[PDB]
Amino acid sequence: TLIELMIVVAIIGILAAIAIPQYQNYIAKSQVSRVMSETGSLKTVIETCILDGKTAANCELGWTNSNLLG
Amino acid sequence: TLIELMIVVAIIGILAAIAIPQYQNYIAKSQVSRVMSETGSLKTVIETCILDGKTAANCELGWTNSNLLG
Repeated sequence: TLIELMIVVAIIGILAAIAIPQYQNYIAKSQVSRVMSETGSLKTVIETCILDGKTAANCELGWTNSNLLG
Repeated sequence: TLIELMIVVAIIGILAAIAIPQYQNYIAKSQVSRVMSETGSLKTVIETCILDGKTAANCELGWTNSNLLG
């Protein structure tokens, strides 16, 4: 019947009109958190370089190129 | 039996004069709904591109041609 097909169309329209809960807030936050860890891994290597008096030029870091530029 | 034939003719004329309930409102609506689905399926791609930082050229669409240009 036509009414059944129109009900199916209405259900399709209802499902297509779902609300996306602004996922940008999540992923970006996670990315920031990741950077917070990575820069944190550079604490001790800097701190010891501060304590022993080693200069900036010869204070080597174990830093690796991160996927995020941060 | 001429009156019977004239009654038959009157019934034929009555049946032929049925009112068509403007079906154009249905089909088009359904078509629009279908587009509302298909383009919607692209959203989950574009966001994943935007949150990734990829450019327009690097964003790969899993789009297939639709018999409706929309």
